[PDB]
Parts: sequence; structure tokens; C-alpha cells
Amino acid sequence: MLILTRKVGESINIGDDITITILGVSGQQVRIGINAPKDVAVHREEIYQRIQAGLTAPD
Amino acid sequence: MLILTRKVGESINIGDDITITILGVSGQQVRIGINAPKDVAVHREEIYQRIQAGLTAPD
RNA sequence: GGGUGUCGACGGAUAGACACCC
RNA sequence: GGGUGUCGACGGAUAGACACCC
Repeated sequence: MLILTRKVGESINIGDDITITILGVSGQQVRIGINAPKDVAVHREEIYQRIQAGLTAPD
Repeated sequence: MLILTRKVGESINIGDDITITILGVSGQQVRIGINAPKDVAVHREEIYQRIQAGLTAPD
């Protein structure tokens, strides 16, 4: 676990091919943008488990 | 860019070896937790540019 | 046009949808 | 004990630090 703090409108990074941007917040919601090549996957934690379980939307 | 929305206390995922967690907010700050192996790097956008420019802090 | 909260979404979009207030 | 804003940090920690108000 590595915690960081970020004001809305700033950015964060992962690996050498991924970037993240805190687009903003509302109440307790947070718009979080991600920038990665389709060479890698990105999903919510409630969806990531499904890409690993047998799929339901291949195409 | 792939935007997502998350209430504080929930999570998101990247690749097959990284996880993210919206630990919370404060004013306009956002505590963001990250969980990845030391086999890969993770930093702020104001620090990532430095791991790509030069350093001496590593082992 | 602005503010606030909530929602929906394997969505790759600096994205949307709804309600309330000015 | 509670609320709010800000700060610091290549830090791998559900992490810290400060100020204001009750």
C-alpha cells in the first residue's frame, strides 16, 4: 500500500505506460481519469473480477 | 482517457498486478491508496518525471 | 450559466445521467 | 471527542504534519 495526496486537477503515475488524473470530487464521489494503452487493462474492482472469471461481453 | 466514479471506501484496478483505493478526500485533496509489487514503479506526476531524469535514492 | 448531493457504466470518454437551489 | 481547510512526501505506509471552530 502506497498512499499519496492529490488536489483536484493534478495527476499521478504508475509503471512506465500508465498515468492517472484526479478530475474532481462531488460529495464523496470522485471522478478519476486513467490514461493507458489498450495493450493493458483497466477496470473498476467490481468489473476486474469478471475479466478473470469467464467474460460476459467478449465482443 | 478512461474516467470512472468512486465513492470513498471503494476500489479500482489496473493491469493484472495493480489495485487502487479511494481512501478519502479532504477539502480538494484526495487520499489515494495503491497496491502493486515492487516489480513495478508508482509515483506522483511531480516525481515520476524524476525517476526518468536521474536519481540516487534507490539501492 | 452557476452551486450541491445522488446515480450509472468491462466505460478506454478530461466522459456521462438524475434531482434540488440561485 | 467532532467538523473544516491547508501542508508535506520517489513515500510502497488504509500512511503522516499544521491551523481554525465546537
